[PDB]
Amino acid sequence: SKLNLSTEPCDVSDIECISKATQVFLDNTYQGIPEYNIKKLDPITIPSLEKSIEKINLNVRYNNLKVTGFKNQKISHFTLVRDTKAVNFKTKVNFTAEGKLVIELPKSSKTYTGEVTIEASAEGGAAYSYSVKTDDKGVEHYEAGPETVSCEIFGEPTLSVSSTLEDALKLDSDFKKIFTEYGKQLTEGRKQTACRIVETVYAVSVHNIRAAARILPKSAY
Ligand SMILES: *[C@@H]1O[C@H](CO)[C@@H](O)[C@H](O)[C@H]1NC(C)=O
Repeated sequence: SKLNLSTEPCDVSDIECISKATQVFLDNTYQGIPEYNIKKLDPITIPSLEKSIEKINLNVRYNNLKVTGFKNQKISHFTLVRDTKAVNFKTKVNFTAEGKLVIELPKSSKTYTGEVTIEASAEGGAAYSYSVKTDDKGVEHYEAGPETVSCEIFGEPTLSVSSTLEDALKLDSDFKKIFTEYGKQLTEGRKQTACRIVETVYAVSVHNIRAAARILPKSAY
């Protein structure tokens, strides 16, 4: 004993332990473990994110967004309320989302498609509670319930486009009319989109904790 640095399962009031077990898990599962219903988190591809601001007459659609950086996410807060087994934790993350942008200008019947890269620094949070459930036939497991995700962005995301796509947009009068009169709100849109990426990926990562809690007994508590 005297010098035991052996890790062992956490006591329910042992918060920095459970926080740390949450971190070890994230760090060793971001590649995915499909054998146990654990999804990849870095890289993670978001297939589609369509969006339409009316009647500023513009549709913007991000396609096949490859998101990287979540492997590096670091827990910044971790609450566990023993009465409800209610969990709340936040991580800090810097990600890059890389894919295709489609800009449609419906009143002109035009479309442009080029490469896009978004980068943000954020802090996202997840809140949910555990129930212990049957759960099949004598095996009892923790069951994480539906979560709420928060999103805070630090600074302003950088949005970056191919230079051919910049040129095409600069040279389009319908788009320029919008950028000139509504530049503000487009810039808004960019922060909404960062929070959408964050929401999407944090739901996956809680899916993963949820999937792990189903397999385990878990006197890994
Ligand atoms: C997160 O991104 C920001 C730059 O916007 C900076 O704090 C740092 O390079 C990143 N964090 C870490 C731990 O690298």
